[PDB]
Amino acid sequence: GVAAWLPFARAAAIGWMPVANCPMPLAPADKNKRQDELIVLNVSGRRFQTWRTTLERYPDTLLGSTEKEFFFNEDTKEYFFDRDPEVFRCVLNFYRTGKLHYPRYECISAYDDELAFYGILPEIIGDCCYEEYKDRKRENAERL
Amino acid sequence: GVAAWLPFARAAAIGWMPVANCPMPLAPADKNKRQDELIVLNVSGRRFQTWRTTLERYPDTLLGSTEKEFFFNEDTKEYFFDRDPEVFRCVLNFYRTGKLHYPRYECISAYDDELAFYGILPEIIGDCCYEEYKDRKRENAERLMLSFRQTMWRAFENPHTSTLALVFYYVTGFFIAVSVITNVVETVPCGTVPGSKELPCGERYSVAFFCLDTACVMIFTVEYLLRLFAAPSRYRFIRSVMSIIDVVAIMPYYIGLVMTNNEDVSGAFVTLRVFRVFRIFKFSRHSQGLRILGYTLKSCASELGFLLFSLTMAIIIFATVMFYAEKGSSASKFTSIPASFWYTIVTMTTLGYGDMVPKTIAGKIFGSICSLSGVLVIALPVPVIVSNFSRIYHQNQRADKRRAQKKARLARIRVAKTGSSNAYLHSKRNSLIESQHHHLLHCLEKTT
Amino acid sequence: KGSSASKFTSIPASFWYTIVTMTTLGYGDMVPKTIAGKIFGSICSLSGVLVIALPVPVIVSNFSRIYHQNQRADKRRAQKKARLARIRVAKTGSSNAY
Amino acid sequence: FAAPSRYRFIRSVMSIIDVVAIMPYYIGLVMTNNEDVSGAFVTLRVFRVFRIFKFSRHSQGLRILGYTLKSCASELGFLLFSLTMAIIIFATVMFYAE
Amino acid sequence: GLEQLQEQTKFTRKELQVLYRGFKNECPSGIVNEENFKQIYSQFFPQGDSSTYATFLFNAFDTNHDGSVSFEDFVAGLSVILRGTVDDRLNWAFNLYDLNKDGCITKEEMLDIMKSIYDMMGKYTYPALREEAPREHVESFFQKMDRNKDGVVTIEEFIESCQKDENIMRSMQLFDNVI
Repeated sequence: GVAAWLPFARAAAIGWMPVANCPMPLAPADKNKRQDELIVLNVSGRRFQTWRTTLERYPDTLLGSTEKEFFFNEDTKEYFFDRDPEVFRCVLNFYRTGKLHYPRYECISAYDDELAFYGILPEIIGDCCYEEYKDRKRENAERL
Repeated sequence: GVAAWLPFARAAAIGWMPVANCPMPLAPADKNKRQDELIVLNVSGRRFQTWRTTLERYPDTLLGSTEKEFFFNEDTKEYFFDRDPEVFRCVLNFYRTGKLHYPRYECISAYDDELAFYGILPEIIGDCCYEEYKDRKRENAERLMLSFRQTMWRAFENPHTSTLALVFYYVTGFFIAVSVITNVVETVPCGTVPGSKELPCGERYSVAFFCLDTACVMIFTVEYLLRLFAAPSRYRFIRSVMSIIDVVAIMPYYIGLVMTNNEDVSGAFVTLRVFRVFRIFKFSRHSQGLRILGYTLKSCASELGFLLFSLTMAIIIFATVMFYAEKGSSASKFTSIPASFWYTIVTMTTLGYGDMVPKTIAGKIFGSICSLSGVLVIALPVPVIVSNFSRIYHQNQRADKRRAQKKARLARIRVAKTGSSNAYLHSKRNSLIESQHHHLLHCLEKTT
Repeated sequence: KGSSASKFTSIPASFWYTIVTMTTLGYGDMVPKTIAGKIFGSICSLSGVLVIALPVPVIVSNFSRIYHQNQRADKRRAQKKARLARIRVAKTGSSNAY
Repeated sequence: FAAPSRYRFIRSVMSIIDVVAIMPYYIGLVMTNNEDVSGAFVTLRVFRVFRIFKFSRHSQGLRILGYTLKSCASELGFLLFSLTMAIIIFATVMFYAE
Repeated sequence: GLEQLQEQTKFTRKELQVLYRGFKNECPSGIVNEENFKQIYSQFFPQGDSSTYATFLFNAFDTNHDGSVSFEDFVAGLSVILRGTVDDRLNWAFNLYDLNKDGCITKEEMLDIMKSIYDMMGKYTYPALREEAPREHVESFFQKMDRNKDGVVTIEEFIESCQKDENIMRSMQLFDNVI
């Protein structure tokens, strides 16, 4: 999540080097690094777009993993998901900020289906809108 | 904001030039000017588009400033914001019209976060939809909001800490009960005693009850002193209501035995015995409902004030009318306007004891109107009181439940941080980002 | 306590009056005759009204809620058979197409 | 003397209340016991209580009460009508049965 | 502005855009108060306590003595560390160590910073944990970097003494490779 202040932490590590009278400082961990690029998520014709460093913030889900390579087209350079394009927005905004919201106008069953597809768990819904999620899910359960 | 009528104002300035007999008119302020163009805001893949003169209407925000040049790409000619594309529409429509709206279906926290990002302040939300913004924000806020002395202060203010606290609580909630039952029973006239006068049990077995209430009041005063010794702010405690209750429940016995029948007139000890019932309020510590009742009686005191006022007004009105309509009768008990208060308060509450009933046509008509009037003037505060009670109860419920789940998410977060530290220790025993973080930690390992 | 033929002979014997006054019943076989008795009976009546008015909304709301819950439960159990009929009709149609 | 529209003021309700609260004393002392029969001064003393409505200027709740009594007069009309109807019905039945 | 920052700092324009997007993403326009700074560090140092050292260098980055750090405060400090000369990095380090900014470091001033860095290792260190051992580290430092012999190191005292070493000079070129 916090990866854009890592240069700042490395620069802050300057305070230790003069007091590092211990002989050896560790050799740097430099590897091949490539810039951020805009990747294009083509969800049901609707085109979302984001830095890939945004999606690599949660590597235990469909979009942060290599599972999404099952949905890539090398000829069009886009990921195509044949899913609902109105709930994918909440997933993308979870990847961006860090809190998962619940649109009050959405059917609870469609929301649960999309969360199950993308690998998100309903347990990490933000506290801002989590009582109403539980309300609607309770009502849906007792109705079905 | 108003910049498209500026040519019109310049053209209107023609009226001054002939009357500008003042010699010099100021030279024009002509500078390099370039046309409006459509600029393309690429918000999360969704392309918005607008004249840049639309965005330069508010130059104290992110889009009206030069700050947005941090988001420009010269190779694609577009501004890219990696933000939510559904709240950006409200920001753009604020730049266009001039009023900022609030989509009723949007989470208030996401809305506030986007407004904070773009430099807009929630204070300029249009009046059209601003009460509901405040409603949702209030609801969101309220939804998201020593080993000897302080340990016993933690035990007192939370009886469910240890089983020692549970036993102490269940034994202080027993002498209250036994004292209440004793004060009730001491008046029961029992025992025929065919040899002497018929007396109540309380004065027949005088010392038997002296033992009981002395034990009770000693326990009460010692537990009060313990509350005092554990009170961190020993002046905030004295000002509390339960402190007053305990003081006024214990003192009717001290004041009682200091001025015992060595100097006694019967018209002054019944007051000391009436006050002895106020120790039944000590159950406030044991039942949450009895505390919610006080909280709701205090939350809606503005309604009880009007209740008392309208009630006494209606009482005076109907007592006057009933007295003058019923004054002259055979054995009329409506002897006075104060004496007609009784009837009226017995009629407005739909009690109807029947010891005072009218006997004239006017008396009957006005009693019949008094009953309905009392019904309607007492029916006003009851919905408010019961609604406040249920509201506060369901508020406390959700408060405790949220305080429960907060610990769950704290557990989640420090579990995650433990997992990260274990991942570091694992990589030390031999993913393109954690490499540099682990290297930073390794550089720190200079410390030894 | 002190009156001509006072029927308030005891604090238990005064329970009757109070429960007859808090419920707005008012039989009238026990009525106060002193100014303090009248004042406190007049306060007792309103106090009883307000302390009995607390559980009634909860009880009636729960009753209506459970009734309208059973209604919808039976209606949904009705339509479930309809959709099961739909599905095995469709599968019969597929077998007939084969 | 401060009323801008001194005819809109007279037509107001508080003006009527003040007039009918003050006049039971004027009308009272003009026709004092120089000419008096006991059946006519109790009416002048009953009207003397209507000055308690002068508290309308002081308590906002007492004005909201009038505003809501005027806003829902269509319901009070039906209340009076249905009450009279039921009273007549049940009084007839009870009289003939008793 | 993007251009005044293009000229004030040794950074390029794309490197300024990346840093600004990250910075504002982590703290949008409520730029930073001294408490959120420490909460941002807290993500990089598990197994330890970093609040004291965070507070120590928050005032180093706060060029003016306002209550907050802006983006120019952030980026000028990053440039003077990641792109400046070795002398500039050493001046930044010394000004961090010297607390009252008088020009001289006494044993208390650097003792505080040594305790602060030691607190970051956390609860358990694999070898022993002492207090006179941080005192010994302060002693070894004052040994290596002082000719005054008055228990006080100064700006030139630290500059000329910190240059002659070898391993720390190979260390202070770590900040040039990855940026």
